[PDB]
Amino acid sequence: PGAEDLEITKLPNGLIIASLENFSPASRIGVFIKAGSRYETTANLGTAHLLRLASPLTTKGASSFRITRGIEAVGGSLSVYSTREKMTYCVECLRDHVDTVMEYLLNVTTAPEFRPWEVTDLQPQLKVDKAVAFQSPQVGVLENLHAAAYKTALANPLYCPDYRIGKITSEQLHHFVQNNFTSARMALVGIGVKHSDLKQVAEQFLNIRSGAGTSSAKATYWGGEIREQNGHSLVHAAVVTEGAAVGSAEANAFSVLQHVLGAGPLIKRGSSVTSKLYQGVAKATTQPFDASAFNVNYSDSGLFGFYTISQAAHAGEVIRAAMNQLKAAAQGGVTEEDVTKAKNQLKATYLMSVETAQGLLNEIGSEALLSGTHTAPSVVAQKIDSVTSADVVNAAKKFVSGKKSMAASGDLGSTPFLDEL
Amino acid sequence: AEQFLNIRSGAGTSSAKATYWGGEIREQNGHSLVHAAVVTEGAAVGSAEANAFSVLQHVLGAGPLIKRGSSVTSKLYQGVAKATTQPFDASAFNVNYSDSGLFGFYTISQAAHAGEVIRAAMNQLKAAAQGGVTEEDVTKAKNQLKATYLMSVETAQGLLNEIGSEALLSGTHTAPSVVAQKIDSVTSADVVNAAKKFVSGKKSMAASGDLGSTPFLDEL
Amino acid sequence: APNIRKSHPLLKMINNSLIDLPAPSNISAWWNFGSLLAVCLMTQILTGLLLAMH
Amino acid sequence: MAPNIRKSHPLLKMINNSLIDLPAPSNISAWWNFGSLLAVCLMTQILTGLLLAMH
Amino acid sequence: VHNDVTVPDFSAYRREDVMDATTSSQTSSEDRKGFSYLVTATACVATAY
Amino acid sequence: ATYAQTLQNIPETNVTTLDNGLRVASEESSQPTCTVGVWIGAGSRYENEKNNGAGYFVEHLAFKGTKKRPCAAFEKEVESMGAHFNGYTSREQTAFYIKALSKDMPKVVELLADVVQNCALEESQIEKERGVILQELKEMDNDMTNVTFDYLHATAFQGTALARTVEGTTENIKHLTRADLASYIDTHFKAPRMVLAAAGGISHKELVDAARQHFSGVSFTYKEDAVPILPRCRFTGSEIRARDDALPVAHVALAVEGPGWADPDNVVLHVANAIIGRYDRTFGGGKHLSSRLAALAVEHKLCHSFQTFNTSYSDTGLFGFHFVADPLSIDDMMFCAQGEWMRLCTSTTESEVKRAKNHLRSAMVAQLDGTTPVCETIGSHLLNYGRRISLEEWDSRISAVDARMVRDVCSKYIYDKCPALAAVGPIEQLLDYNRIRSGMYWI
Amino acid sequence: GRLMDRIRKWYYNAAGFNKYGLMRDDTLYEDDDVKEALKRLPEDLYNERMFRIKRALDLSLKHRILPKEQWVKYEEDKPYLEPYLKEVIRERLEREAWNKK
Ligand code: HEM
Ligand code: HEM
Repeated sequence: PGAEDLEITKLPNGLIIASLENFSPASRIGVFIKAGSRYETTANLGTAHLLRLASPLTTKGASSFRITRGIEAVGGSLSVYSTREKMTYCVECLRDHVDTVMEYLLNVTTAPEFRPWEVTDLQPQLKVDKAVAFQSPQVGVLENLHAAAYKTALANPLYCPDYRIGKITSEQLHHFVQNNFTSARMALVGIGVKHSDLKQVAEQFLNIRSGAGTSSAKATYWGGEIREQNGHSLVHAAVVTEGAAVGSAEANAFSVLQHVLGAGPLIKRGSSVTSKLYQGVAKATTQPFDASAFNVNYSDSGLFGFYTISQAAHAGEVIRAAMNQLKAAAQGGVTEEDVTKAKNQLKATYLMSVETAQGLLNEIGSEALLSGTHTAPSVVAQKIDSVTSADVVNAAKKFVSGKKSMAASGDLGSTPFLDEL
Repeated sequence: AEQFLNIRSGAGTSSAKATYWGGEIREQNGHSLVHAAVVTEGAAVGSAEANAFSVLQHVLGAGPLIKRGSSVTSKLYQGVAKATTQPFDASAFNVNYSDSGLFGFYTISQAAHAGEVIRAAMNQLKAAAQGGVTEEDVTKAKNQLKATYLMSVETAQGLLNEIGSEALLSGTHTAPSVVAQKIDSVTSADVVNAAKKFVSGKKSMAASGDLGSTPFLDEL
Repeated sequence: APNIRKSHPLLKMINNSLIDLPAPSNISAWWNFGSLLAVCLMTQILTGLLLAMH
Repeated sequence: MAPNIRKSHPLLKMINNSLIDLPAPSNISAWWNFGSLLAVCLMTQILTGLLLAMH
Repeated sequence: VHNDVTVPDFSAYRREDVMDATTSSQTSSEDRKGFSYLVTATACVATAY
Repeated sequence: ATYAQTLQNIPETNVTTLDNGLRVASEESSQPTCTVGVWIGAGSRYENEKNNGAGYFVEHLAFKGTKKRPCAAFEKEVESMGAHFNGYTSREQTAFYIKALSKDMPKVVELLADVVQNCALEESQIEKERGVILQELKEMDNDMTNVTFDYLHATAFQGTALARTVEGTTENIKHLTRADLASYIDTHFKAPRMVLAAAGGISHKELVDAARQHFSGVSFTYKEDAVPILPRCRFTGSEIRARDDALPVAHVALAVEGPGWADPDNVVLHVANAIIGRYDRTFGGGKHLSSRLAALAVEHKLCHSFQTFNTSYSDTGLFGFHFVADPLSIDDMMFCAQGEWMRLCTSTTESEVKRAKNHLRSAMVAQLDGTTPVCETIGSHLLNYGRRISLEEWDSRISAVDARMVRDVCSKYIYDKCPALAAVGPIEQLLDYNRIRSGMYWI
Repeated sequence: GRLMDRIRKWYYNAAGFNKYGLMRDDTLYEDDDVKEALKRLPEDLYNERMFRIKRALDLSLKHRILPKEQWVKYEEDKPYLEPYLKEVIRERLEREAWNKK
């Protein structure tokens, strides 16, 4: 019976419920939420990070001990992914245990006790968590990027700043959950389950009243430049401009310009010929490198540009070469066939993204959260290819003309400043 | 010297020219107090335009002269004072290097009032750029400047440093009279010009503390 | 180590059990019998040997 | 405190630090055997000595 | 690099039954151990005696 | 819709064999996207002292173009259709696979066949990759975990073929000839030793057809259609210690010889490993984790991480564990680790296996999360078991496992065995072989 | 009938730990459960307990007690630790129970 429906109710309090039965032996339920470091202010920075790690602490219904033992008892799992503006709490497990695993998912997101001692004990973990994440230079410059790109909200780091480790309080965690984990900002998405079932759980257990709680400040663009000189042999650099926000015909344009420029490798150890940006940078330097079209879409804003990685001595030429590929593209240097191919890679990528349970559940929930609906994989494809070569060249122009923000780390001895691009 | 100093001659490796950037660095560290400094390319060592800034410095406010006392002869302090009620501190910043210099103001204030305190410091600079500088102000400043320089050389460390610094950047020694002669011979025009070069030139800023209310360089 | 009372392998021991040893400030006379017992032991042994020799 | 008694226990700790986990040079010859033989003579002399002393 | 590292040859020391690289060593394991443990058990017997 | 039911309703895996000896298998679903690839029974184990690292060298050219279409052409064509081209080479298995729109399943099959049959082996490209491979060997040399596992094989299977690393020696990489690679390909990439697997929304009959069309070149003699049985690799209880107190943490791996693919006991060993589990400093669970070893690790801060493993092969395997720890906590970690291994053979509980069985089920289900992973299962299964094994069969087998069975099987492979040890980094605190060997009994 | 109150108030005064200025909870023997509970006390409640104890030990060594006006009153004795201690023991029993299950 692989011809099931993708139902999606929406209770009165505003809580959206999207489910889908693919008869997979494994179910994967999740609680999507419009929360994140975006809603933090100077006073409570990092509270969202800690809240992420606080998932295993004791709740009003389950103890720290039972949360962990319980889920493990049935080969289940519990994790929490989060972006600057959204948090997802999901659990996976064999079909016959969805009941068991559910109790916990529930308690965690709606009935936390944030006991003072348990919180105090957990805070040193922020150093550790942050330490392993920062082993990828990628993560470090993206933090600085957002801090140069904005003055507020999205400018906040995704990992708790150092001066605040150990300073976050239980009050702060409670207040955060109270003012953000509201029924009208949450969505209960599920896979390998039956809508009637999932729907029932929601209306019966999910409480914590509706509202939009504290609303987040508007994202103000800054166009700054942060340079972390740390001596590494490799230099990571990212240059962006304010791009389209989530839900926009402008978005699609950039998505395509992205794939037209070069959005990641397709062949192992292979060169990317279909990549304007890569191929361009390649012609400029002889040493190992990496260039890509960077693209982020947020609720009320976005960022677009290119991310490079190069040897220190050749950082200069590698970054300037990436720039020319953008100007050149803004000046009609975009074939009509290029736009065709990119549209394939874009349609393919999106389509592959949903092969894995994590990817599917995330697709459903994200949309079912930002508009309690579900676009058909055909309408999305329909919307994408219906993007003229004009659109793309325009996107490219918005970049060359807009104010830019840059972030670079490594031995910046030869890395150019934003005003020399 | 001659009988013992052997590491020999040359100008050794020369240093690269100082290129101005005009960037902005913000260290958000949560401290109750916010330190912030806004500057502009100022004058170089020996640059005639030096004294002009030195004087504009003392005209704006270059450090306290009375213990726990207010600085009335301080345009900048007095101006900031009128703006905020809480504890603070504002001063004219000024540095002169071989091939460049920096000029502006340095503030320290509670986090919540960092905004108004910094903006108030700016107005005192515009206002000064727009002839808002008495001819008496320039007279007083020239006193504080002549006095300061003269006191600087009271301690052995200060004297030796005075001699050496000049004896290094020009193997000579200006008489304490020629220096005074050069200083007071600075018109009120000069000063107002210096003040202008600041309001018009590209600025660079650096601030640390709980910058939640600290304005960005492009909001000044 | 700056002072022998703590570094020396033998003194270290005398120091950690009879000089720098942390003791409750409020132990009464009922806590005296431990050392008295120790002295009885040393005393009994000493006089015992003297007797054994005859 | 310690996962294994051989290291935590105040008495075993001692036997362990002098007869089990004690670090020893890999190349000591038979001339390094007499120390323990001496210790065994001592215990042996004492044992037989008490037995003789009893008569 | 570590790839350029190989365990030396212990033929001058290997017990007869594990000398050949193309033969499972598990088939002679119980004999190899049984023997060694036999010596030990015997020493315990003599000692107990 | 119960777990049982979902397992029974999973589309069956279809297999058919061409006259040349090649096997074509595929599991059908309703996905617009799919993955298809050719899993070859080849690897470093099949190489020898002179051509070691050839299979790897080949893996580097298998994507730089064929005869029908040079580099640029080959690349552009694959890229321009939004398909992903990946692959890998291990000790006993190799694979080249593509991800794309089911709508191209046929063009892809043609592409695959062209790769495995007509690799250009551009004389100039070879010298170019010679230098690339040499850079990857220096990169991988800093991967302690992989340096450690290589060493584990180097000593555990010393003197044999499984002792060599997949990437090969520096000397070999510096001297492999265009002819050697050519020879490699011809000797090993042969129909009977390969498997065309695909998963997603694809027609088994349409797959098998494109297969007949491109995978042809049948064999004449008998020596061309026989799958050569490899000579046995002797396991050796021993240790290799690479000390460098300059390294921040130490890696340690201990292991005993395992049974080999075809043995049913592997279902039990995997349940066993499920009881001990694994851990790393970012497991929120912390001190409440079910895995005893993990709990102790947390309480006494025994390590940064640890993991169990049951690496199978045709006729042998490696069952053991691996941990990373500070120089001063190696001894306690090894102690607790070997302790848990003894508990297994001696005191496993029904509750313990119950949990471990569940954990293992969702583990097998997770290895079929996408087209590529499912396609990987097929390639491997036919190549190792000569047939696909359904989740329902596994589950059937997993369900039969009980405490007693765990103790008996573990006692069989672990108790009083001479292990293989590999230690790298600041390992002064790790006690000698003899002491470790004693940790192999009583518990 | 209020017989306990009669008895419990008698014992409280008979015990006499209140003559040192100690709360009932200050006198508990620090076994495993108590030790854990103490770790959960809020800073101030912890520092207050410490002073009372250090002070009592001082009284004990001096062989004095507090002036009758400072003795804690049966109805003003704060059971500051009992709540925590109870949670601790509950949790422990839960783990214990679950580890047999
Ligand atoms: C724990 C320590 C000791 C205790 C409790 C102890 C107790 C006694 C007692 C109850 C007597 C009998 C006294 C009597 O004549 O009424 C005695 C006799 C004796 N003890 Fe000890 N003794 C101790 C240690 C020693 C030692 C260490 C030696 C000698 C190395 C020793 C040697 C003697 C001798 C020679 C006598 C017999 C002569 C006599 O009775 O006066 N004693 N001891
Ligand atoms: C370092 C340990 C000892 C040494 C070097 C030692 C040595 C000797 C020697 C040289 C003799 C004379 C043997 C002979 O008759 O020719 C002797 C006699 C004796 N020893 Fe020891 N002895 C030791 C410990 C002891 C101890 C601990 C005791 C009893 C508690 C003891 C009790 C005796 C007795 C009773 C005799 C007299 C009977 C006899 O001579 O056979 N000895 N010892």
